[PDB]
Amino acid sequence: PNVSRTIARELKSFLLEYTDETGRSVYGARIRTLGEMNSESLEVNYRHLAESKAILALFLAKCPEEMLKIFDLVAMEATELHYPDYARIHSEIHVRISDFPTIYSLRELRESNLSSLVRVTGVVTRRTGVFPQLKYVKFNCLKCGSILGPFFQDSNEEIRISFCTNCKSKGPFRVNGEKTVYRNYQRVTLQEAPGTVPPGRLPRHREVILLADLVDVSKPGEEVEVTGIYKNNYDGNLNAKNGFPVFATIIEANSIKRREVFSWTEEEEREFRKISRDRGIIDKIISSMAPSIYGHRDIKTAVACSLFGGVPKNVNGKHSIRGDINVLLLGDPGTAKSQILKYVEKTAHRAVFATGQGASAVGLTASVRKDPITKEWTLEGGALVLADKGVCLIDEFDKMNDQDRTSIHEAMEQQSISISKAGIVTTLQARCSIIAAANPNGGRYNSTLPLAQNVSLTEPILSRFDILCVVRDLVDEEADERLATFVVDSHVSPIPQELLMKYIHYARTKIYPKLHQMDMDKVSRVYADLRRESISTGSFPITVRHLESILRIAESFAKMRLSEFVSSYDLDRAIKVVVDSFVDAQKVSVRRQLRRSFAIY
Amino acid sequence: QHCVAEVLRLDPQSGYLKKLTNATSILYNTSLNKVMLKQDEEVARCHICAYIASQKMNEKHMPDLCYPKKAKHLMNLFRQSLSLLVKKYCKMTTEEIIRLCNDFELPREVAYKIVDEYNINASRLVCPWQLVCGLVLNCTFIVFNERRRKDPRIDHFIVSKMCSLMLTSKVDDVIECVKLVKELIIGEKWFRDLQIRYDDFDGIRYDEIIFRKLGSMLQTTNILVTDDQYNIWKKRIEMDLA
Amino acid sequence: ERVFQISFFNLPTVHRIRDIRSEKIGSLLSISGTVTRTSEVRPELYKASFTCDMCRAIVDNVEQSFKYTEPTFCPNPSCENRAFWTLNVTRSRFLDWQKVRIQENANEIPTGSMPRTLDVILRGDSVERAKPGDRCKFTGVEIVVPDVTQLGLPGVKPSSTLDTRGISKTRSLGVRDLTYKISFLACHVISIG
Amino acid sequence: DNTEIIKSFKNFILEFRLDSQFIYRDQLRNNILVKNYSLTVNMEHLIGYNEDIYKKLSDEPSDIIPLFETAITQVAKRISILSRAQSANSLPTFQLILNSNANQIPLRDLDSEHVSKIVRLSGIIISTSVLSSRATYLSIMCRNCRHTTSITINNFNTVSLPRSCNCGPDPYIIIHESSKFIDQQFLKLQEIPELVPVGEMPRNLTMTCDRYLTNKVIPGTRVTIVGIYSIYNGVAIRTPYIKILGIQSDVETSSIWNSVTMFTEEEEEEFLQLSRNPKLYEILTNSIAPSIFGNEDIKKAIVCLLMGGSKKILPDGMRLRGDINVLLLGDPGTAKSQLLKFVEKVSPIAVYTSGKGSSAAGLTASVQRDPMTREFYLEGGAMVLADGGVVCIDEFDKMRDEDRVAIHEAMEQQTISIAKAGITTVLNSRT
Ligand SMILES: Nc1ncnc2c1ncn2[C@@H]1O[C@H](COP(=O)(O)OP(=O)(O)O)[C@@H](O)[C@H]1O
Ligand SMILES: Nc1ncnc2c1ncn2[C@@H]1O[C@H](COP(=O)(O)OP(=O)(O)O)[C@@H](O)[C@H]1O
Ligand SMILES: [Zn+2]
Ligand SMILES: [Zn+2]
Ligand SMILES: [Zn+2]
Repeated sequence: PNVSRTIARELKSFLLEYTDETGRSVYGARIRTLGEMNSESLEVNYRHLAESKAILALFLAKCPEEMLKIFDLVAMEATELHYPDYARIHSEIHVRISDFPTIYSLRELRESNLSSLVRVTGVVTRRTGVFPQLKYVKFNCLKCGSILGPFFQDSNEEIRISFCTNCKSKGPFRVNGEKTVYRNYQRVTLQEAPGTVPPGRLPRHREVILLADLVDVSKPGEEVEVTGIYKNNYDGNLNAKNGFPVFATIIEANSIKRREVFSWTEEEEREFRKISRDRGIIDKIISSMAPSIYGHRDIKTAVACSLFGGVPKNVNGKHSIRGDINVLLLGDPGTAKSQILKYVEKTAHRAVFATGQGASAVGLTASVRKDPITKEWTLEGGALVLADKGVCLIDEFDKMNDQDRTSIHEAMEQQSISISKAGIVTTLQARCSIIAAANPNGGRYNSTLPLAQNVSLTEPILSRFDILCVVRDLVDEEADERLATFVVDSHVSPIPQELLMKYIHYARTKIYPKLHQMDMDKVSRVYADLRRESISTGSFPITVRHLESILRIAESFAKMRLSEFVSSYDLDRAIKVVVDSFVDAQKVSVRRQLRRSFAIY
Repeated sequence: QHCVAEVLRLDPQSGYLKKLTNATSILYNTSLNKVMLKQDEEVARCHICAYIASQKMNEKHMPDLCYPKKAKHLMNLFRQSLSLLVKKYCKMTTEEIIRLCNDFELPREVAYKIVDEYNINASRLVCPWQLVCGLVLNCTFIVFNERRRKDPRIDHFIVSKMCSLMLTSKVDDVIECVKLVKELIIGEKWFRDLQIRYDDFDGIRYDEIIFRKLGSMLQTTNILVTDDQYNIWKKRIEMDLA
Repeated sequence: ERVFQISFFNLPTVHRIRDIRSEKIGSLLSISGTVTRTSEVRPELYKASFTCDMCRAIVDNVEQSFKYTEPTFCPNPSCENRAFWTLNVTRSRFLDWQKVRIQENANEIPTGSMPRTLDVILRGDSVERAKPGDRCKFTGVEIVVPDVTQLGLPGVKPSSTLDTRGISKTRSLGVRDLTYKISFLACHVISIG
Repeated sequence: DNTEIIKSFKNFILEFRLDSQFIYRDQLRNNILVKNYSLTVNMEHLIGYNEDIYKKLSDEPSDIIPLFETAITQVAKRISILSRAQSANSLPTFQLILNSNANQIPLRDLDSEHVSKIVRLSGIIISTSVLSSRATYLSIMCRNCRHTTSITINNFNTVSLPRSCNCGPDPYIIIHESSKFIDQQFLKLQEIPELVPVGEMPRNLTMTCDRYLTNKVIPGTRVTIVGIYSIYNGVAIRTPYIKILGIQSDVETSSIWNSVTMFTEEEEEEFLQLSRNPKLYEILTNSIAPSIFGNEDIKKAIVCLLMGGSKKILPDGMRLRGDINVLLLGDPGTAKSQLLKFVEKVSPIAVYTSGKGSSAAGLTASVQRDPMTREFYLEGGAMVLADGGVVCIDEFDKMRDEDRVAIHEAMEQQTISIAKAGITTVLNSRT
């Protein structure tokens, strides 16, 4: 229809003198921000102009791929009027829509709805490529050493020319890829939400195309709402169609979202410092660490020391000291063991939830792995590798073979991996914090034997663990009175974890608290005292490993408090943690150590 | 919008431009709206649209708007849906000699002046190639004096190009084609304007030739060379160690 | 603005897949079986326009079941070659489509036997009444479709070829091989069991 | 124009100086002696000297580069003739090599914009495929006309053979004995695994190089490179890649057994001063472990170990192990691990491993086959990567029998042998 004159003038009048509340020309802000940010897109809420007039939407529905025409050029006109030379820089502008009420599933699509506005739901998976494709074409002719003029490209065909400006010759033509201009084209898979598939039925799938410089705005495992158009695909080679002559379908999406980038602001570090320097945040940190279970505080504190990490240093590039902290839990499966580690995955930064065989993200190692797309060799690494600065979780540590154990051994030993396979030799940075778990032999821990004797683990990687916490059956009545009540209530002071993770993000970057050698020979005094007192009544000794680990814990608590340097009355906390970690890790013979080593309390 | 303006402002190669762009936009919109006008390569979908846009608004100029097989087809479909001197007594047109003058990339005012000369004095002719060739050669010599002066090689190259374009091996005839037209066109006011503009006056400046011919010895015959020449030449041997 | 569907249900007789022969072609016949798969809804070619390759003359007719390739008649017959044509997408009508895979039922199987299966196709608004992993009672007609999977098999193979006797002086033989399977169609289905 | 640019560029060659000394002039003079026909260039040096080339080379690099090539050729011709007149026919174009440190941009942040411009980035290397060749100057004869011609290609290692010099189409045969060619290779790249999303696999990209920019890199060597986002061949789509125009690599990543053997002269004086000092042994014993206590007896052995010993070859082939073998034995603490951790830092070319072989690290020759053509190639080994070097081990207790046999034989002859189905090997350990 040639109603384009009235349509254009009326939609431009809408764009210009739109007013909804307080005479608010909302789109002026949109356009001026577009000009400021050199943006290639602008959005228009469907609801308000639909309310004003609906035959706009009627003519859009009849042919929206044609309705786009007046809108893009009107956007260009508005952009030029307020931003001269924007036409010189940005060749063309695309548009976006929002607030469309019609709802279609991924299986509800019917022929009566195609070639009209379509709004779907699903999850983006199997993202592939940000490939370029043409939008302006010029050529390199052979019969004449000249070129072609600019030419916009349609949405559904290639281009090929047989004439020439000099003459009517169909000379060989080639595109000048070295001078043309391109845009963004993507192929994206889209699948229905498994959380609402009705009983018995299966979830269908589709395919999606993403354009308008909006590529790489999605990641697998996200709920999306793409609103756009719908049509078929005449991709040639269609004369070999057996059965009935039926064609596929593909969507062209305009609007994209991710609902259904953490950073610190000035007031946010102001409050961080305000609370850090005020009266021992540590008690509240342990209170708000993980409310998943009421549980117990000792391993919460151990893992709290694990979170923040310490401070690495070297004596002039030699004799390195590990800054990050390690942990290792163990106990009967009857209690919570695989809960708080997943909570830590959810709460921390650049954390990973890997596992052994079965229901695992990666095999905890690095290998020359294939890719489904065009056979792409890649060097993936275990969850340890991804968290070279961060932490890496594990559960069911016992369930490993030789090589997947030697890998974690190498990690905790030299903070570096090595590969000597497939014509490639390399090392990486494996300075990750480790968390793990395991299952004691027989369920119960067998209180009447030492650790290595009880569990069949090996010592060389067992040594690295500054903390080896353990619990057993808690048989008292109060255990029931608390745990059963809490669990049943699950179906009947602490600070937000968002603020906690933003705090750790703020802490790992700025503060590197020092420690002055003021009264620090007490370290040597107490170390020698307890190193003799170990032989006095026990079998196994205590080594300078624990000394260095207590120093790491001291600096970790310095970071935790966010104080300028070490505080004397927190070395007490660190020493007590290591002491009472060693207490439970021995035979009943250690019962004398209970009374003897309490002076350093 | 970029390509639309590119093609619309290709017509030269007040309200006209604005009304024409609006007409082209809405005409293309109407042609693409229905499913009745398909199999149409955009490669050339902004030519007769522009023709009918010119036809519509107020005024229409037949020439240089269609400037082919499918042109008429689309028009109907849309309008229903809605040597070189021995040759004797040769003929010429505007664009033939415009091309011959435009192979040098000379401006359009000079070409228009030559065309006016032709259409005024092409009645008693024997061979228009001679007059047009002389005209364009004496335009080149007058406008390109600077680069010819700084590079005496041009003289031979230009003469070879205009000897090969007219398919001849002898050149004294070209020399005649230059001097005769110089004799004929020697006293016209527009020629005067061109002379004062491009300051050839036989290839030498006015302020020098007056003293050259008046009978003085202060006339600057530049057997010597300018100071800046020496200043810029010194650099060549400054780096002679390499 | 008018497209129709029909169905016939509550037939008296039931035929298993093994109880179907070559004398029930194009004949209404009730079957019952099982489902093991579904397929993708893809709008099918009910009607579709074309255009002359030398003008805008549109034809809004369609050759629907098979032989979906070429119409002939042109409104302005003045054409050097009126044999072939062009196509169009918008001046057309479409209707839903769906494919499933039907399967034998356990309570009616013979000895030394696999659940012999075959493919059945749906149409129209009756779609969405299929279901994986269930027994159903189909009803329709014995549609058949081309295939080549049956090559390399014994016996002689039929082959089509246009005649060249009676008219003369006019692979040049244009020989097309024909060998067909026996699929099925469904006007109406119900969930049995 | 183009000649104003070519002159503004050629002035940069001979009329540029810093630290009161010519740099590129004498660099070219030395290169011509080396017979290199190339150079090195820093684009930071060009911003201050002249701004008439930076803002236009940024956006039209392919358009401006060949001009610089020809300018370099002209300078080369002048200096060649002048040098021949000074002391004591075929001078092809010189490749231009440059680098930069302005910034780095990751593959993730790329887009379909700034295509054909110049960009900077980082990554890791994988592929060393093949020395695929291209043509630069090849001669032609027509089969019927016997009409000789010639063709030369410049940078795109655009036009095809002539379609007509009756002879018909395709009238040309290609000579080889009088042609010329260069080498190139298809190189890959992929982002740093530590800076990636938690879930998805990484993405790689392909590149190409030319005569003297080849063979510079071996996989694993982290490199930063700068190139042009060029294109060649859904509905209508062309593949993206990058063309190399400048490569910088770490001086020496993971130890290369082909290391430096010609030291400078300025160090020799202090080397000999330390040699002639009578306190050498005490200095070494004091400094081999500055942050460590006691065990002077133990530390007094590492100095003997590192310097190897008496290599002695007899006319029977029974060589004596030039080096020595050591074994700590101790309880936790006592620095039994810290010394081993440190020793790699000091050692020039040596490897460190745990017991049983580390993650994807065969303690000895773990040979397998080729991903392409399924052929036999020796893969590697912790006992041969460090050929002519020391090896550090921990947790010597938990060995596999097969793993221990080979290392146990190395500890006495230092020559492993593998004689599996098809491959027969004598690969020297010497460690
Ligand atoms: N104190 C508790 N409060 C709530 N749930 C608990 C508690 N202790 C155990 N559970 C439940 O019991 C399960 C114990 O599993 P777990 O022993 O961690 O398995 P695995 O040993 O294989 O990791 C957890 O998934 C958790 O939901
Ligand atoms: N003899 C020593 N001198 C100085 N520091 C030591 C010594 N022994 C151990 N340490 C310290 O104790 C920690 C453990 O070192 P080491 O004994 O080498 O490993 P392990 O304790 O596993 O045997 C290291 O951080 C190291 O700094
Ligand atoms: Zn041509
Ligand atoms: Zn016709
Ligand atoms: Zn020939």
